[PDB]
Amino acid sequence: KETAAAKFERQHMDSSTSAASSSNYCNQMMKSRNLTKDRCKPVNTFVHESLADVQAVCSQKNVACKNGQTNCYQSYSTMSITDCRETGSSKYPNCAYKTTQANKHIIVACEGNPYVPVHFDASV
Ligand SMILES: Nc1ccn([C@@H]2O[C@H](CO)[C@@H](OP(=O)(O)O)[C@H]2O)c(=O)n1
Repeated sequence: KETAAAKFERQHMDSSTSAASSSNYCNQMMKSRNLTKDRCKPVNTFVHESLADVQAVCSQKNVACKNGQTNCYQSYSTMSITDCRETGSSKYPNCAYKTTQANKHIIVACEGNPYVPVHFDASV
């Protein structure tokens, strides 16, 4: 019965690789972090930075969330990210994903004590 913090870590942290090497990256990770479970999640980002590097973003540039909440934060620097997106071919439980590897800034929603990332709002 996962915390919000632990859930974000399971969804979004990939500190083990520096980048998506393969086109297959999304397919394996989405399945592997248990995200194709009941359904094919349409979009999920994975962050190839340290967990402390991503926790620090909660203290960077404060922006609106796309929900117009005001507890989101843009990283000052770019970061290695893998964007995973369902193709139109895709058919649950046979989820298929297009892998895009980029260096982008991330925007996260933080909460709690400690104030850590609980949502992945977007990358820019
Ligand atoms: N750019 C984006 C946009 C959405 N998402 C995923 O899609 C969801 C929004 O519907 C996110 O939920 P969380 O912010 O709870 O992680 C997230 O896990 C993402 O991972 N990257």
